[PDB]
Amino acid sequence: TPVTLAKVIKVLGRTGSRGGVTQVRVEFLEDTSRTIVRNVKGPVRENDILVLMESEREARRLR
Amino acid sequence: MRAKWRKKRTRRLKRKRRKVRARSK
Amino acid sequence: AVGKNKRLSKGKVVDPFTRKEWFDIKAPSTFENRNVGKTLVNKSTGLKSASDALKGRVVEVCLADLQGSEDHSFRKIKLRVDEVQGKNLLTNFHGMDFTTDKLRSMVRKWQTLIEANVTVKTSDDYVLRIFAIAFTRKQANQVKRHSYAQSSHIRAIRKVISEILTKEVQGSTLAQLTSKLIPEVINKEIENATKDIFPLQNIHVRKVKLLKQPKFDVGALMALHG
Amino acid sequence: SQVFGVARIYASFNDTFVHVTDLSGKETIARVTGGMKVKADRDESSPYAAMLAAQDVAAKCKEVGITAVHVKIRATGGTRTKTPGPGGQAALRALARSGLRIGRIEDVTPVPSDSTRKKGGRRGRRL
Amino acid sequence: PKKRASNGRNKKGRGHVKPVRCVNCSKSIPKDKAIKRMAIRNIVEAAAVRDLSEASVYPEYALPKTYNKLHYCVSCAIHARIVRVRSREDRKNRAPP
RNA sequence: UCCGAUAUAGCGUAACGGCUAUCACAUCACGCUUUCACCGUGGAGACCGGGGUUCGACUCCCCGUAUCGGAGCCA
RNA sequence: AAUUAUUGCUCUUCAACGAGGAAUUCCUAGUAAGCGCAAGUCAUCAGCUUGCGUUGAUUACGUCCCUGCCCUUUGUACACAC
RNA sequence: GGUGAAAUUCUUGGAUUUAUUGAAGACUAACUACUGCGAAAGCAUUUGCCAAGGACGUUUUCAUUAAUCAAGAACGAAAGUUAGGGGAUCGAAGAUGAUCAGAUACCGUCGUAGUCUUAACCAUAAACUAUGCCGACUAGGGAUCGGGUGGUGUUUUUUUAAUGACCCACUCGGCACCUUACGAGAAAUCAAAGUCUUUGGGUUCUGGGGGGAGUAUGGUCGCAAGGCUGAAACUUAAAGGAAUUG
Repeated sequence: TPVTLAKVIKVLGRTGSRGGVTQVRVEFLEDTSRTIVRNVKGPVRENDILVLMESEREARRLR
Repeated sequence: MRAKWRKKRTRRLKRKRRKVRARSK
Repeated sequence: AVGKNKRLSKGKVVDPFTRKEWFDIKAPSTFENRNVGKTLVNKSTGLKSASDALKGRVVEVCLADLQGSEDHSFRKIKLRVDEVQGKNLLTNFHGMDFTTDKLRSMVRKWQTLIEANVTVKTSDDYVLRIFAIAFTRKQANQVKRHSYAQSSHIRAIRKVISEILTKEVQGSTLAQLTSKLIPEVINKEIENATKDIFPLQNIHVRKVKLLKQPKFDVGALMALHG
Repeated sequence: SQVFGVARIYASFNDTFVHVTDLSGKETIARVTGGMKVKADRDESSPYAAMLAAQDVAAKCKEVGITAVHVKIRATGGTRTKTPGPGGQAALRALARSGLRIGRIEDVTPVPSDSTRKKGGRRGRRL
Repeated sequence: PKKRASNGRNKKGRGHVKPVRCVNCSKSIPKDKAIKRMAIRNIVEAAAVRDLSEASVYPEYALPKTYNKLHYCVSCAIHARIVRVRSREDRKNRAPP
């Protein structure tokens, strides 16, 4: 059971058609200096730690 | 309205005045 | 869409895969990997003679698979079954082709595309139509953005390329010509002749097709498969 | 070490065709279209219908002896749109899950050298 | 009154352009007046590269793309969330976004 | 006379002997639109007739009814 | 002046309702929701309304996806102005 | 299969689909551009032949042979007409399925004439840059196409040269584009639509408020369809242009 604990360093902003998805630049707790962006459903602050069942899914960026 | 169809309508009437007149000469 | 058929019969079950037998395609000797694939055919019944229905199949296989290395990744190669015996049916060269995505990648605007074809025959009575494609390139330190050709270089380039293809085919019957396209040696020869006319990057030549064949010459085919 | 077939996915509008054949292409296996899995006459080209159709092709491959496939994606081509339909991707997406091994994906949409004519007239299809 | 200097198109010195057909409604439209847009996407899609590569022999071989050039008529282009409308001053702008 | 075929909601249509039987149209109502159209949601409506087989017939056999096609005629 | 019971009280009678389909209303903190009280209309009659207090959560702290409206651009042969 | 949804349609006689071929006719994609040639209409596959053309270079020749043009003449998209060939796609007409209050329309499926070619007519178009042709002058700027000139410039041949492709500078001719307004215009806009009340470089054609009307009649051309020329009676105070606010 691969479980990864990832702590966020930046809240990019809300996204989605109905504005229910948040974009976050999140760092991994272990094996630092390699990060990913993940869609988040609920409310998140800076430096909050998440739980993942997939480590390197790069969510699309609106830019 | 359209000038295209008043040209077409007149041309079709040019035929009639030309065909009814041939019945005389 | 399911319950839509009004009438199924104009007038008004046994599974077929248990009746079929598997073979393995053999590539000619001028290829790194003889193993190609696997086909299907019914048993050789008393009237169908399923060995006959398997005679004329044409299978196309990528050149990267044949040569192993992925450098020749696009390079589609067509192989035609000529003789079947002992369930290791033997195939011969039938033509080479380019993938669509490779051909579309090369064609970009603000540059001139050059095409040239010939109908030169080989020494073994084979008749082919060699196709050649080339693209003008922007020389280093250039300022202007398009670098088109002047429609007289193209005629000279096309004359040069057509002369090269005809000469490079006459003398090469099937084997050395097939081993001429694999190492990309003809195109290197084309660049050398046309490097004094115009730069002409991307001289990947083109697909090649067969037009007609002489008598079977079964012994010639067996010379390849060892 | 692998038994390879050809997917030959033809996903136009109003329907989607997926049917795997032998390498030579003369022996076909389990042709199922998008209009066989849903009864709408409108969702034939839907991605959901192609997902169900792709699984049936992939399922029947296992009992035949096909373990890997070569994908040949196709649009209508000719003088028509030449763009893949809505169900083209789902059909390719779905059969990867069943266990088939993919290799040499290639687009086989027939493209003309400025062929005969496109239906619709000079003024197009007025809507 | 005149709305554009080129007035719809790019015909200066030709007199005739040999029209091409639209892709959505198949309407005749001169090639210069056409609104050509190039669509070059991956064959599968941007976010589906795992499942193909996860079950792919010939690992990460090419992941090739589809190339095709699209021609629309003015009616079809405007209706398709494209070049739709610009203000009188911004109509003169020719550079792409 | 024989042979063969057809016969289920107001119309059309298909039936595994483990259910007085699905559907689209027509309507009953409720909906969604300024409004009118498209679209959605729960019902009522049905095996040509009569017998036999069968733990169980629309469905399997017999007869008749109406229709259709092809074949033959010494009171 | 109560007969088509004005209302209150007693006894008996003890019906649908087993949480409600397609849809649709209100709502960001003492707010929603539960509960009741005063006044209004009143000679009598609250299942209504206007206010008031008791107990008192969850979930947002955003978006233009649906709906509504505003501004700008755009077209007009309207100006009593679609 | 088709559509927003369907149905007409083809399907157990195997439709759609896959593979190997074969035939026919049309077309010339991507390259393809604020790019080229032509008097315009127009012209985009290779090659061979024939004749033609602009620009450039020129210390070659003639010598005013020139510009614009009533009359007259050549060419002239598409559609259409006559006669053969071809007749694959699309498809005026027509037939059908829908939609609709109606739908002989838009949408779907068929489908003749046509679409292609040879010989001959037609003589029209928003045939538009809605801007006649020739000549001179008036502000800058970069890009590009063709020719030419110069630079120990770059790259490749045989490091080397002549070359070919590039870079820089100049010049002629061309398709154009950007900024500004001494200037013009009613304005939109215009390097011409400027050098027009401070009104005159040469020349051809056309217009005189709106309808009737490019109609009637007469000619002339055409196989025809129609082309060119072209009124009057009568009627009317507005039509129209460009911009501004709603």
